[PDB]
Amino acid sequence: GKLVIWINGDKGYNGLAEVGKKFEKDTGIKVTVEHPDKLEEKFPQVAATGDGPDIIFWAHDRFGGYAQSGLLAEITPDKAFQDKLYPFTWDAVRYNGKLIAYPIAVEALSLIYNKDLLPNPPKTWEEIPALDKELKAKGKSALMFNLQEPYFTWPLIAADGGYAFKYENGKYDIKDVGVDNAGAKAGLTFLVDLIKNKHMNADTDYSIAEAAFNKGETAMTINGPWAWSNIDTSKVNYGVTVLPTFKGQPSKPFVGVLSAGINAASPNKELAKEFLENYLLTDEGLEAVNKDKPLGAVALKSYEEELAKDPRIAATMENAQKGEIMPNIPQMSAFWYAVRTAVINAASGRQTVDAALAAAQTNAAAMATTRVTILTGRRMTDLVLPAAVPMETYIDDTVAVLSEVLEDTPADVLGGFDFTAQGVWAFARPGSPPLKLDQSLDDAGVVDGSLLTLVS
Amino acid sequence: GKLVIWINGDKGYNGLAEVGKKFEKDTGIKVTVEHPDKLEEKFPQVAATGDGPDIIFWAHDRFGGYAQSGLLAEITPDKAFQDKLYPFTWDAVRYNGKLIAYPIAVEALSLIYNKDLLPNPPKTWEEIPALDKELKAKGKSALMFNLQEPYFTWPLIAADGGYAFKYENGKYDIKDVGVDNAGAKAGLTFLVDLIKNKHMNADTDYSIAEAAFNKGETAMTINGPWAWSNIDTSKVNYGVTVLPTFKGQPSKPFVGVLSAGINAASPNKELAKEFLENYLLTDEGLEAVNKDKPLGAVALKSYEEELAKDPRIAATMENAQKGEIMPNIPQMSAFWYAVRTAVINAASGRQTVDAALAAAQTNAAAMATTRVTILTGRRMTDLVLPAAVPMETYIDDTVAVLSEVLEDTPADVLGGFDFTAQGVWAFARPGSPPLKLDQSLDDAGVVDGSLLTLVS
Ligand SMILES: OC[C@H]1O[C@H](O[C@H]2[C@H](O)[C@@H](O)[C@@H](O)O[C@@H]2CO)[C@H](O)[C@@H](O)[C@@H]1O
Ligand SMILES: OC[C@H]1O[C@H](O[C@H]2[C@H](O)[C@@H](O)[C@@H](O)O[C@@H]2CO)[C@H](O)[C@@H](O)[C@@H]1O
Repeated sequence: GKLVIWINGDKGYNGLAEVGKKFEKDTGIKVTVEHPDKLEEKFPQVAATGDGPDIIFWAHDRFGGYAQSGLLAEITPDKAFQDKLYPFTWDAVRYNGKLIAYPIAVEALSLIYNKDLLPNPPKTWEEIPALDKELKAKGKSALMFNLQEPYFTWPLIAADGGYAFKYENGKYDIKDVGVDNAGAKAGLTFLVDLIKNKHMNADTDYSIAEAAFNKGETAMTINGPWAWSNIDTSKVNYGVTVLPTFKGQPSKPFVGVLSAGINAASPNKELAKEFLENYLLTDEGLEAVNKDKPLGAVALKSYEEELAKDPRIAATMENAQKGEIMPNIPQMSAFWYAVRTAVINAASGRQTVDAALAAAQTNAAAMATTRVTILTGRRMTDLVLPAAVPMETYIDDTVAVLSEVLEDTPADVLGGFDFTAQGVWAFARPGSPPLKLDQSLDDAGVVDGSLLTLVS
Repeated sequence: GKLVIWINGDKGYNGLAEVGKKFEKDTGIKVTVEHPDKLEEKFPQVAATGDGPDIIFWAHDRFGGYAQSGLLAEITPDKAFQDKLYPFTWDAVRYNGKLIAYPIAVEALSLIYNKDLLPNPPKTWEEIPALDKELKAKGKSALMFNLQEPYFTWPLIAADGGYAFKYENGKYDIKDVGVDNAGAKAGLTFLVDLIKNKHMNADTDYSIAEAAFNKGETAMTINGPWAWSNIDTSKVNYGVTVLPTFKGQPSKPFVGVLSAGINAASPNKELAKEFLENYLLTDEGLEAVNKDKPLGAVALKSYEEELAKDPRIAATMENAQKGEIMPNIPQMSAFWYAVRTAVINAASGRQTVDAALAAAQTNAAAMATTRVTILTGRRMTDLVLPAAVPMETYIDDTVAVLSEVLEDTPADVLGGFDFTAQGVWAFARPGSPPLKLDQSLDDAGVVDGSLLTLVS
């Protein structure tokens, strides 16, 4: 028996391996920590083919998609264990009423600044250009951060109204995306103007921003707790504070709960459970990871209470409360690819802000569906159809499906409909002109449950 | 403005028209009560084309479907009014969290018997053949009831294991249908044998059975409270009692809550509300209807208490307690059509019991969908596909749909996935042989969430 763990390369993987060593000492079970690039993207393929890790660490947003596809083992910790972690952290790793991972720590981005360059950091994003111009006369810049991952730019986009999926009545609506509204637009435009006026560069990534900050070349960066360890070993005298406002509004970072899921195909699930409950999620376990790269606000009450007085963590939590806990619904992956695309294109000039976000809006609503009711004589049959795709793309196979569904329907209630008959088929509302085939159901203004017929 | 009301022709429509005349007297608003044949089948088509009644009366089972398709207005009685009816009746008219009709009364089938022909009615279905021989010697028969509508045969079909859709933790599973299991077969076979052995006739419908019982030609019938009025005016001395057992188990009638829905296109929604709240659902209103044809155990607490003492209503409730409240899910009507034809065909000998029920099982089960996740490169996309239809029927348009949904996806993530076919498209699990195109997802053992790829 053995445990293979996947964790991101920016986290305390060496510290986690120390917890692994201790576990091995006590049980004979070897633990191997790995940090492959794009592990959150690779996990589905490998997990499905029996090649995945036994345990995967990532922020909770990815785990809904994994769970929906059966990739993660349901977690059944006793109430004694559940009590040891904050309740809102368990909420982050619940999918369809089941717990699907162990929560580890709460992460939010903060503003990190160099006290020697910048004794008083700006309250507002709008101050940055003037500050940069002043700093440029001394061979420095105001602000550098990773522009290749939308995680980092989201706080600014959401500040004046950008949102991912509309939440209400317990539910996220994947048809209602907030990536093209006025707020998101104003946020991204502000970022792109920073680039145009040479206050930032479109190609700046994680390592470039981190090096600039840790070498005293830029006055500010935006990052999470994991980054503090490299800043400590550097010269820099730094603080961690609330993100700047934009148009008077707090920056609203998406908050992640670093979580550990168990592969549903692991041959060693019981050992994974014992490793995480009795070794990792202890004061001693989290200390070993946190000492390598800080976790932020850990989900473990006893240790959280112990670190809470650290001002860097207090600032993490201040930024967290101003932000939003990420959804964990499956469509988050598609949201993130869309926003990533939109930020990168707009920043580089390949697309205008309007065009980038309009496309992202389109795409984040991946395969939204509309339920329609087909009326065939007196028989009604519900169909789930793509909302945004033109009707002509799927009408033929849809008529063939209905044919098979209704084949044993008694003919009295069928109204004489014969789907085997030849035809140029189209949808129509009863007593109305047919819907044009080159439109989607959305284009046609069709709501869930709408009654439709077919006509030839 | 006027109110046009539809109610079934077995109900107290003259009594209801009397409540109508009182409303007209007080308000000047004319009320027209109509009882068209098959009104529950007609309602969707006419309602969608602006020709429906303002108010429709039917058992609650139909109203989920009407509501899903926007044909019913949302009902907003204040709490004072809601407290006047039993909570369980409101539950019956709740669809997706909204009240969609006013509940009027609880209806269950009972056994009705001629006390002069049969002082002690049988406790078991199994007794009926021998009882019928005795009664034939006297020119009479034992039992006659409507065989043309599955409502009346369902209690027997359900006794030893028949069910419509399996229910558990809050939700009905339309993939899990109980129409062709051993219990349902057992029940329906018993019925078909009564007909083979000449204890009943397959052609017997509602009027024939009613006429025979009310003339004193048959010792028993099976019917609901609406029927008692015609027996009262007849010379028959009758009792209403618990249905007989089958294989030692209670007959389980499907219980309906007769309910009044308001048409979403009614130009007179407020008038219908005042009529239903302040005129029908009062002791005086319900009494007027009940005096024409009995309603059963009414939803209005004040009047239900007044009539509870009546042993005919107590027997109704006893039968209701042994049975089950009907689902109001939209799939109910399709279920009913399938079972209707299945019983008629077995009873006539046109098909065997096994083949009739197999077809109704397949017909009620063919509406279901399965959620799958398609992996293209490292990108996952959820699709909602028909569960019981062969994959080949919809694969081509499905691939075309997916191509359109993915066309603005960034390419690094699609990992060189080739969208142009090397011949026939097929689904496959990651790293596994393809699924057979002539099978459904159900045949292939695919559950909700399954990770599939596309291969050619
Ligand atoms: O950039 C989109 C990306 O954002 C988040 O990923 C974070 C992660 O939560 C942190 O733990 C940290 O490692 O940085 C990542 C961003 O580079 C989402 O969790 C992730 O799903 C999403 O793709
Ligand atoms: O036979 C199937 C039929 O059953 C029920 O209809 C009942 C109705 O509930 C009663 O009020 C009474 O009038 O008799 C009907 C049977 O003829 C369901 O309510 C109906 O939806 C279904 O088609």
